[PDB]
Amino acid sequence: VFLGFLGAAGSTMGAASMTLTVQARNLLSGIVQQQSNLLRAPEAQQHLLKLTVWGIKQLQARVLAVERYLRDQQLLGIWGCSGKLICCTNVPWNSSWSNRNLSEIWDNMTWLQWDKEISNYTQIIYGLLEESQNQQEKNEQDLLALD
Amino acid sequence: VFLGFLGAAGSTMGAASMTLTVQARNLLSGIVQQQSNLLRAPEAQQHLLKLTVWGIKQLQARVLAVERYLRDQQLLGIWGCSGKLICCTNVPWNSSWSNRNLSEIWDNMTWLQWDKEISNYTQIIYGLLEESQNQQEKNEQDLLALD
Amino acid sequence: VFLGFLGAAGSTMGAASMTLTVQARNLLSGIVQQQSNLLRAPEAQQHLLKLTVWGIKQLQARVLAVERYLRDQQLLGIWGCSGKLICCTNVPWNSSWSNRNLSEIWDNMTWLQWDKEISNYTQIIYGLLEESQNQQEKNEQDLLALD
Amino acid sequence: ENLWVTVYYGVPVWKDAETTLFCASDAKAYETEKHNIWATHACVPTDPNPQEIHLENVTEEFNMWKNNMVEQMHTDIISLWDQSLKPCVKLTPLCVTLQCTNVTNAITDGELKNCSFNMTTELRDKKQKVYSLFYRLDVVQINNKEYRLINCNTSAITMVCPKLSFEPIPIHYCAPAGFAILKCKDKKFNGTGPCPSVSTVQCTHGIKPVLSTQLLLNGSLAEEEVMIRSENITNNAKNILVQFNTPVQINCTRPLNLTRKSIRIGPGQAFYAMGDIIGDIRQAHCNVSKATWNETLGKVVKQLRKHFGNNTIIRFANSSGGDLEVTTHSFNCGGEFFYCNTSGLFNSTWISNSNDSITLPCRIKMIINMWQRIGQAMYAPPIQGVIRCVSNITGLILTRDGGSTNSTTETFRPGGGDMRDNWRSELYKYKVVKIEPLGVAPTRCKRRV
Amino acid sequence: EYRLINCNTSAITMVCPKLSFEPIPIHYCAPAGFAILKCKDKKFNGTGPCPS
Ligand SMILES: *[C@@H]1O[C@H](CO)[C@@H](O[C@@H]2O[C@H](CO)[C@@H](O[C@@H]3O[C@H](CO)[C@@H](O)[C@H](O[C@H]4O[C@H](CO)[C@@H](O)[C@H](O)[C@@H]4O)[C@@H]3O)[C@H](O)[C@H]2NC(C)=O)[C@H](O)[C@H]1NC(C)=O
Ligand SMILES: *[C@@H]1O[C@H](CO)[C@@H](O[C@@H]2O[C@H](CO)[C@@H](O[C@@H]3O[C@H](CO)[C@@H](O)[C@H](O)[C@@H]3O)[C@H](O)[C@H]2NC(C)=O)[C@H](O)[C@H]1NC(C)=O
Ligand SMILES: *[C@@H]1O[C@H](CO)[C@@H](O[C@@H]2O[C@H](CO)[C@@H](O[C@@H]3O[C@H](CO)[C@@H](O)[C@H](O)[C@@H]3O)[C@H](O)[C@H]2NC(C)=O)[C@H](O)[C@H]1NC(C)=O
Ligand SMILES: *[C@@H]1O[C@H](CO)[C@@H](O[C@@H]2O[C@H](CO)[C@@H](O)[C@H](O)[C@H]2NC(C)=O)[C@H](O)[C@H]1NC(C)=O
Ligand SMILES: *[C@@H]1O[C@H](CO)[C@@H](O[C@@H]2O[C@H](CO)[C@@H](O)[C@H](O)[C@H]2NC(C)=O)[C@H](O)[C@H]1NC(C)=O
Ligand SMILES: *[C@@H]1O[C@H](CO)[C@@H](O[C@@H]2O[C@H](CO)[C@@H](O)[C@H](O)[C@H]2NC(C)=O)[C@H](O)[C@H]1NC(C)=O
Ligand SMILES: *[C@@H]1O[C@H](CO)[C@@H](O[C@@H]2O[C@H](CO)[C@@H](O)[C@H](O)[C@H]2NC(C)=O)[C@H](O)[C@H]1NC(C)=O
Ligand SMILES: *[C@@H]1O[C@H](CO)[C@@H](O[C@@H]2O[C@H](CO)[C@@H](O)[C@H](O)[C@H]2NC(C)=O)[C@H](O)[C@H]1NC(C)=O
Ligand SMILES: *[C@@H]1O[C@H](CO)[C@@H](O[C@@H]2O[C@H](CO)[C@@H](O)[C@H](O)[C@H]2NC(C)=O)[C@H](O)[C@H]1NC(C)=O
Ligand SMILES: *[C@@H]1O[C@H](CO)[C@@H](O[C@@H]2O[C@H](CO)[C@@H](O)[C@H](O)[C@H]2NC(C)=O)[C@H](O)[C@H]1NC(C)=O
Ligand SMILES: *[C@@H]1O[C@H](CO)[C@@H](O[C@@H]2O[C@H](CO)[C@@H](O)[C@H](O)[C@H]2NC(C)=O)[C@H](O)[C@H]1NC(C)=O
Ligand SMILES: *[C@@H]1O[C@H](CO)[C@@H](O[C@@H]2O[C@H](CO)[C@@H](O)[C@H](O)[C@H]2NC(C)=O)[C@H](O)[C@H]1NC(C)=O
Ligand SMILES: *[C@@H]1O[C@H](CO)[C@@H](O[C@@H]2O[C@H](CO)[C@@H](O)[C@H](O)[C@H]2NC(C)=O)[C@H](O)[C@H]1NC(C)=O
Ligand SMILES: *[C@@H]1O[C@H](CO)[C@@H](O)[C@H](O)[C@H]1NC(C)=O
Ligand SMILES: *[C@@H]1O[C@H](CO)[C@@H](O)[C@H](O)[C@H]1NC(C)=O
Ligand SMILES: *[C@@H]1O[C@H](CO)[C@@H](O)[C@H](O)[C@H]1NC(C)=O
Ligand SMILES: *[C@@H]1O[C@H](CO)[C@@H](O)[C@H](O)[C@H]1NC(C)=O
Ligand SMILES: *[C@@H]1O[C@H](CO)[C@@H](O)[C@H](O)[C@H]1NC(C)=O
Ligand SMILES: *[C@@H]1O[C@H](CO)[C@@H](O)[C@H](O)[C@H]1NC(C)=O
Ligand SMILES: *[C@@H]1O[C@H](CO)[C@@H](O)[C@H](O)[C@H]1NC(C)=O
Ligand SMILES: *[C@@H]1O[C@H](CO)[C@@H](O)[C@H](O)[C@H]1NC(C)=O
Ligand SMILES: *[C@@H]1O[C@H](CO)[C@@H](O)[C@H](O)[C@H]1NC(C)=O
Ligand SMILES: *[C@@H]1O[C@H](CO)[C@@H](O)[C@H](O)[C@H]1NC(C)=O
Ligand SMILES: *[C@@H]1O[C@H](CO)[C@@H](O)[C@H](O)[C@H]1NC(C)=O
Ligand SMILES: *[C@@H]1O[C@H](CO)[C@@H](O)[C@H](O)[C@H]1NC(C)=O
Repeated sequence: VFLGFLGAAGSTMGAASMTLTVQARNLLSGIVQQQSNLLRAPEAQQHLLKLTVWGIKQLQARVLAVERYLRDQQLLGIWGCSGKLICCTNVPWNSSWSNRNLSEIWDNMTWLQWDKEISNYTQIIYGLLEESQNQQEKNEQDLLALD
Repeated sequence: VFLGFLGAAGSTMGAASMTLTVQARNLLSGIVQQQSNLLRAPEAQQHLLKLTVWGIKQLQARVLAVERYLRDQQLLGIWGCSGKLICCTNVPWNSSWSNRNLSEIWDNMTWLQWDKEISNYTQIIYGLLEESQNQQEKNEQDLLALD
Repeated sequence: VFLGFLGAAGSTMGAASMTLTVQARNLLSGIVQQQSNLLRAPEAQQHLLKLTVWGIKQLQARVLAVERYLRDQQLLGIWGCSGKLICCTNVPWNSSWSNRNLSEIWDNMTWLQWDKEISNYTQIIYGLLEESQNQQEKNEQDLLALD
Repeated sequence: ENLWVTVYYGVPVWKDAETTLFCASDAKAYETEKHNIWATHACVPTDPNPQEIHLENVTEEFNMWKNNMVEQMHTDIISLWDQSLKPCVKLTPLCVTLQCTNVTNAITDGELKNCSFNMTTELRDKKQKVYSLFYRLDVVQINNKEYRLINCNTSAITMVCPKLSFEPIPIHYCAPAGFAILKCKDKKFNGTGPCPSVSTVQCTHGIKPVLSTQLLLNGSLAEEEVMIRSENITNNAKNILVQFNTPVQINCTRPLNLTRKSIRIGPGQAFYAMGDIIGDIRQAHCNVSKATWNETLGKVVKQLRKHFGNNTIIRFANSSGGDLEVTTHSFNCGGEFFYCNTSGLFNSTWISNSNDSITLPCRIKMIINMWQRIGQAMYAPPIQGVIRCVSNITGLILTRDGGSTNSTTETFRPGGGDMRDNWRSELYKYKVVKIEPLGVAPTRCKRRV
Repeated sequence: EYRLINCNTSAITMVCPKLSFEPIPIHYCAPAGFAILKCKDKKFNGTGPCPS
């Protein structure tokens, strides 16, 4: 079931992982409400300057929405999994990062309070993702070619 | 043989499926005729305002060409096939959508008149593509991992 | 080891192929120094025109950096290898293109002087890449499906 | 049959669309060339190699009477003039009382008037007597005698800058990415319905923007015969577009010689006026050859009769009223604005069976109001020296009278004032289309689990 | 009787009083896809190869 944009914000990590295509298409293709910026046929002079001063403020939010989108899509290409909305990266979950056990996480926690606990360690979890992919692409695949 | 942009518009579905890279690169990289917008060294005042009023109308067609391109490239990532100019999606062709049989389609029909018949059902054909991929990514692949 | 942006410009082709993610993320996500273009809260009139004349010159370098990036990322999708920072394209190295033997290239040459020798033949090396992929995607994969 | 959807990207299909195109003018160095209002800060240098990829088997429906390229060309033309004339000097001091008189001592039929007025020196507290030579169309009477300009009530007469240049320069209309323009090549295309020969074009040919009435100058020719072209032919209020296959030449001149004064207005802003008649007073006129004009009407009558009847009588009358913009033939040549009397061309009957040129008298005025906007007016500075022009006539704009009588005698008159007939007669063979790349088709492929 | 030096040709625009003209260090930066290279050779007369 699709509840609309952000509808699974209060559900569990287990029950909100059904709805990942909603916050992806409304992260870019909610811009269909902004393509009206090709306005109606304007009249003569007298506020020809007001037409372009407010034209940039409409276009900074168009360009800024695009070039914050690509750098988070590219980062999945560094880790080895581009395109896929679910990928698996083969990096061992160090037990100093977090806690309990696998099963009280997906059943009675939400993603918001989960993001709080693991935000403190996110720059070191992103550090091992670009290292277990580089070891595979330049070492393993060119060795399993010739051998 | 490459006849140029849209040259296979009158050919068959069989003979025009040779030319798919032409309408893809000229959907974006025909913008090389617009990068001249970094103009020649302008003179002094007297029409400094005309330089920026016509600057936005050049840049709305640059930005609008980019952000209509990404949302049709992303949609292939929802269906499970990103990058590929030909993918196959494993959804059964319901025989209420269309007609004859497989062989009068690729030999004596064009894509334009084919698009007419199937345009009425395109939002329900796009509906099953995002469902036969979600069943594979979250159910099958995480079960074939642990089993 | 990561020496920063372009740090491996004087190293060998062998020792500088460790650092490919550096010139990729700083080809786009060096724009984080340009997102300051959402400026401080401006005052009243008296240079309201200067605020938008210099606004376009900031935004042409934002848009031009984006739409030169996508057409070089798309070109990897034509060759059959999208996402991967290292792919292998199965096109035989014609011995009229270049020279010595495989082993004086990766050990005592840099990429800059290597790019000089092979720049004269780059449009014909790019010609065979889109032909050894088209033969695989439309011919081989639809034959190995039904057989 | 059990089949499975496959997905194709890059498939050559279209939908009709509406968008805003690129100005795209031609360009050179122009290191000493004066800023030119038609291009400059609007256009970008032109792709030097258009490729006309001829399509096979494609048959598309065009319509020149609902096109948007004509409807936005008329909007850009107003916006190109209205953005160039922001910096230009206003002629607000010249709304004063003029002590004028005749120029000649013996009246035969006068044209110029010789005036006198006050004008500020450098220091703006001292006043001096200055004169000028205004045409009589641009001067009206208040009550020895005392005159004034034609529009001191409502309008601010903005003097067109002297560093400007208005001139036909070919604009190429281009489509940005994701859009394409289609060109008809059928030689019998009357303007509607299917065109069995279509080819995609990057950018159209270079049309030369010339603003004229009743006659189409420096246009594009036909291919085999004369092409008569209208919307609802039996409707009176519709204009009739005529297009020639061979050009009809014209020769125009202003045979009196003039110089320029330099009466200043303010610090850094001067004003140009007419100073002296160095020579002799002569009327400006235009020549059309007679044997070429009488044969070019031999074709327009021939293919009017396929729309009305063989045994009919076809006559040409001249006009029935209006302003100078629609009773006469307007130009824009050499920097001045000519309004020639064309009651000598459109005057003949047709009954179904060397070097002598037709002279056309011609008026001149220098305070014009184009598109008749409320309270706005322009001013053209005088040109030093005599003016010479050569042009071709490629087409007419007729109109049909048609009351309810029983006679077998049609009468066709030239028509004027709507600029959309100048542009719709040139961009008739085009249509903009959209390119939709995704498509679906049944096959036997099966993702392989 | 005197007058100013340029009443013939020029419009003398009074510089606003709320203004301030003053040397303030401008840093020239390159946008993405571009880079700036700095020589560090101490004998660089202005042309030719810079080995550092
Ligand atoms: C229909 O098309 C014809 C064919 O092009 C066109 O005739 C052209 O008219 C222009 C008018 O500007 C001519 O250009 C002038 O030609 C003379 C020839 O001696 C030159 O002296 C001119 O140079 C002056 O240009 C400016 C005028 O003040 C000055 O700034 C400059 O310093 C020079 O003094 C100028 O080049 C052009 O030559 C003709 N073309 C031909 C082939 O003769 C006609 O105008 C078009 N019809 C209409 C109504 O526009
Ligand atoms: C410009 O050319 C087009 C096509 O060459 C002309 O369109 C044609 O208009 C006639 C009008 O009588 C159509 O004929 C009518 O067809 C209907 C059925 O469609 C029928 O009921 C009538 O009895 C009559 O036969 C004709 O079909 C149509 N052509 C096409 C291909 O559809 C158009 O009239 C031309 N314009 C002018 C001003 O002449
Ligand atoms: C600034 O420094 C540069 C390099 O340090 C100087 O360039 C040098 O210019 C001399 C000019 O005589 C060159 O010598 C000549 O070489 C040619 C062959 O290239 C030869 O035919 C002549 O007989 C002569 O030997 C010298 O090669 C060149 N240096 C390099 C490295 O190429 C330059 O002159 C200096 N500027 C000033 C104003 O001194
Ligand atoms: C228009 O499309 C047809 C496809 O029906 C193209 O191919 C022709 O097809 C017919 C029937 O299959 C054959 O009889 C012809 O011999 C085919 N043409 C050739 C050249 O072999 C046809 O080529 C297309 N039109 C053009 C002008 O190329
Ligand atoms: C200057 O020329 C004009 C134009 O011909 C003369 O205008 C005449 O004005 C009177 C005044 O009512 C009219 O009755 C005449 O019909 C006008 N035309 C002619 C030909 O006389 C005017 O007379 C001339 N100036 C002087 C001082 O005589
Ligand atoms: C227009 O009128 C002015 C004066 O109103 C004429 O200028 C005079 O010309 C005579 C030549 O015989 C000189 O002696 C005077 O000094 C001139 N006056 C001024 C104020 O300069 C001018 O000639 C007239 N123009 C025409 C074409 O008749
Ligand atoms: C400005 O407008 C007035 C009003 O039309 C003009 O004066 C004349 O006024 C009477 C009565 O109002 C009208 O019957 C006349 O037709 C008017 N004359 C003209 C020539 O329009 C006055 O002349 C106008 N001034 C200008 C410079 O056009
Ligand atoms: C129009 O008048 C000007 C003068 O105002 C004429 O230019 C003169 O031409 C003669 C003959 O070549 C030269 O001796 C003079 O030096 C010129 N005077 C200037 C100020 O340049 C011009 O020739 C006239 N035009 C015509 C067609 O007669
Ligand atoms: C318009 O003017 C041109 C000159 O610019 C005329 O062309 C000349 O015509 C005569 C007579 O036929 C020839 O002897 C000349 O050789 C022509 N000049 C050139 C340069 O070829 C033309 O005849 C005029 N047209 C009209 C209708 O009067
Ligand atoms: C051509 O148009 C002119 C005016 O545009 C007509 O001229 C009028 O002719 C009548 C004679 O029937 C005169 O009484 C009027 O005074 C004229 N009008 C003007 C303003 O002078 C003329 O009738 C038209 N037709 C022909 C064949 O010349
Ligand atoms: C346009 O030209 C025609 C002639 O070519 C003008 O008609 C003349 O009008 C005057 C006014 O009464 C008469 O004296 C002439 O006899 C007419 N000529 C002919 C041949 O009949 C016409 O008036 C001009 N247009 C305008 C607006 O004046
Ligand atoms: C105006 O018409 C003339 C006559 O067509 C054009 O001049 C050239 O005339 C020769 C006749 O010997 C033709 O063969 C050429 O095709 C004509 N054109 C060119 C470009 O040489 C003249 O070009 C026309 N004016 C315009 C602006 O096109
Ligand atoms: C404005 O320009 C005039 C012209 O140069 C100046 O007046 C003097 O004019 C004579 C003859 O034209 C020259 O020989 C003198 O050199 C001029 N004097 C000067 C000081 O240039 C006039 O002084 C100028 N006014 C201003 C305010 O600069
Ligand atoms: C887990 O994390 C701690 C601190 O973040 C680190 O010291 C340790 O090496 C990590 N790895 C293990 C225990 O395997
Ligand atoms: C997980 O840990 C909690 C508390 O640390 C414990 O109560 C539970 O038995 C553990 N095992 C599970 C959920 O299998
Ligand atoms: C986050 O980091 C800070 C700094 O070390 C630390 O004090 C805090 O306890 C951390 N919180 C969690 C939930 O790890
Ligand atoms: C085919 O389509 C019809 C209507 O679109 C639908 O009712 C039916 O369930 C579909 N599937 C079949 C017949 O398998
Ligand atoms: C496909 O259907 C058409 C008409 O429905 C029939 O003529 C033909 O024999 C069928 N089979 C094929 C093309 O194998
Ligand atoms: C398209 O849908 C409309 C609305 O149901 C229907 O009337 C029409 O027949 C359909 N056309 C095709 C070709 O399926
Ligand atoms: C190698 O290149 C040359 C020239 O570029 C070409 O003639 C030849 O066919 C190529 N292939 C070979 C020798 O296999
Ligand atoms: C490669 O070629 C060079 C010179 O052409 C030669 O000296 C060397 O022995 C060759 N073989 C290698 C490096 O295995
Ligand atoms: C590059 O191409 C030019 C033109 O053929 C040729 O003269 C030159 O020798 C070539 N250089 C190399 C290194 O192949
Ligand atoms: C033009 O030529 C035709 C046929 O030679 C002739 O009847 C007519 O009188 C001529 N003149 C005019 C003005 O039509
Ligand atoms: C009118 O003339 C044309 C010329 O060929 C002819 O085809 C047509 O039948 C004629 N019409 C009448 C009503 O005579
Ligand atoms: C109009 O036609 C008549 C009759 O042919 C002719 O006498 C008259 O001169 C023409 N008018 C003009 C202005 O040439």
